[PDB]
Amino acid sequence: YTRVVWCAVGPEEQKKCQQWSQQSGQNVTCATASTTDDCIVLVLKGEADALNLDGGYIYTAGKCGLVPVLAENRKSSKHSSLDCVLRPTEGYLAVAVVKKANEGLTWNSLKDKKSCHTAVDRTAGWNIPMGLIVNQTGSCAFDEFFSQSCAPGADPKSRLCALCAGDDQGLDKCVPNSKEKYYGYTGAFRCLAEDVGDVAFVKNDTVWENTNGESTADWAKNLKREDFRLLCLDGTRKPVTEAQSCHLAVAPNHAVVSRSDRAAHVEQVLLHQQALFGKNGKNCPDKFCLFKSETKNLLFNDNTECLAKLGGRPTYEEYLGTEYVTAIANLKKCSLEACAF
Ligand SMILES: *[C@@H]1O[C@H](CO)[C@@H](O[C@@H]2O[C@H](CO)[C@@H](O[C@H]3O[C@H](CO[C@@H]4O[C@H](CO)[C@@H](O)[C@H](O)[C@@H]4O)[C@@H](O[C@@H]4O[C@H](CO)[C@@H](O)[C@H](O)[C@@H]4O)[C@H](O)[C@@H]3O)[C@H](O)[C@H]2NC(C)=O)[C@H](O)[C@H]1NC(C)=O
Ligand SMILES: *[C@@H]1O[C@H](CO)[C@@H](O[C@@H]2O[C@H](CO)[C@@H](O[C@H]3O[C@H](CO)[C@@H](O[C@@H]4O[C@H](CO)[C@@H](O)[C@H](O)[C@@H]4O)[C@H](O)[C@@H]3O)[C@H](O)[C@H]2NC(C)=O)[C@H](O)[C@H]1NC(C)=O
Ligand SMILES: *[C@@H]1O[C@H](CO)[C@@H](O[C@@H]2O[C@H](CO)[C@@H](O)[C@H](O)[C@H]2NC(C)=O)[C@H](O)[C@H]1NC(C)=O
Ligand SMILES: OC[C@H]1O[C@@H](O)[C@H](O)[C@@H](O)[C@H]1O
Ligand SMILES: [Fe+3]
Ligand SMILES: [Zn+2]
Ligand SMILES: [Zn+2]
Repeated sequence: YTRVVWCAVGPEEQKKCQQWSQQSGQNVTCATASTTDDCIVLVLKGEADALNLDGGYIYTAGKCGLVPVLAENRKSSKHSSLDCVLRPTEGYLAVAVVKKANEGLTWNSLKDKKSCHTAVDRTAGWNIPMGLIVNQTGSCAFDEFFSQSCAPGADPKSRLCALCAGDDQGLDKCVPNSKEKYYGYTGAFRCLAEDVGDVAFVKNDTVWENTNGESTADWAKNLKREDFRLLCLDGTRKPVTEAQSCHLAVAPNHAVVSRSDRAAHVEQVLLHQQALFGKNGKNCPDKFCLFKSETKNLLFNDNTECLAKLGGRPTYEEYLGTEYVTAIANLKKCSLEACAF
């Protein structure tokens, strides 16, 4: 039992982490970086111990010796008697969403359209869609496929950032942190919802959580589920209730990574941390709730029921699975063995 230093990405995540720290008796403390990458670096140097990551980043981190410790687990149906922490992870559905009123827009007519991505290097927002788009066009010119986009993490003055609005003053345009108005799952969908983009690459859960009154946020309160449509790969369009038969791919859950020599200790603290601030935690909602950030998915996704033991002590490759790891490899060829820092 020593402290665990968590790496928060951006001002909002550090605010939430500072609250978590205060409520934990400093059992968990914070470190901040303007970027997920920078946070990986801080963990490599040994200045931060852990952070929760999307599959695309687990891959970057894995190449540098970091290892998945616990995964986020959301609501399911299979394995009912099994507890959340021991229950296998279901994965999540990556989808391409559009406005219904945008008739005639299919997967086959996305060229020169306007796209909203969660952030460069992420699973549903970048890796899967651009992976499919490169293969389909047999070209690495993925910077020239759309006319304009908001793909946080790309060059601020390039087309991939043309649609990003930055912040509130307009500063930090395109930064890969929750301060890019259109950063992440929620931001990319808002990008679509406000008709800035024609399509948004998010996950199925995002569409549901921000429509039909589920979100009390200004831009989303009047959002209706039936005004959106998913783009399947066979060229058709289906209602967002058909996600199960109209997705680009099934993605591995976001997971908490840490240096291999610190993993056991990070795991220990965290389990006890959710016993306190998790879904049924002793001090949530009374004092602090670890998985609630208010439709903002800070540190963790708001739909996390709990952090689950992986098991079978995964290396990063088998946690991400073999078909996904090859998909990233091939995409990375465009822009084999080496840590990127
Ligand atoms: C863009 O294009 C890229 C290139 O076309 C795509 O990458 C290709 O992805 C394919 C699918 O992931 C790979 O093909 C593999 O197919 C075989 C079958 O998979 C096996 O399935 C069994 C379950 O029955 C499992 O045991 C295991 O998952 C297997 O991989 C593979 O043959 C197998 O070899 C293993 C050896 O361990 C063996 O266990 C099995 O018996 C079986 O013989 C085969 O080896 C392939 O891995 C392609 O490799 C891959 N292409 C390249 C260049 O490597 C990419 O997906 C596309 N991007 C997107 C986003 O779609
Ligand atoms: C796309 O993403 C959305 C949002 O993540 C998924 O929809 C959610 O799925 C949950 C489980 O599959 C739904 O159930 C929740 O809410 C109900 C409230 O009534 C709770 O009770 C359940 O009731 C059903 C029906 O009787 C029972 O079978 C269950 O056992 C359970 O008792 C339950 O506790 C659970 O939290 C939820 O309604 C829904 N969320 C929203 C806001 O719509 C959707 O499944 C997913 N689609 C695909 C294809 O993955
Ligand atoms: C901070 O960390 C430790 C985790 O072990 C907690 O302090 C322990 O509390 C447990 C449960 O009451 C005792 O069994 C241990 O003996 C304590 N360890 C010692 C000697 O310090 C503490 O609960 C954590 N704080 C919070 C709020 O999670
Ligand atoms: O982490 C272990 C996992 O490895 C994956 O490759 C596989 O798809 C899963 O079935 C599970 O065994
Ligand atoms: Fe993701
Ligand atoms: Zn599928
Ligand atoms: Zn293994």
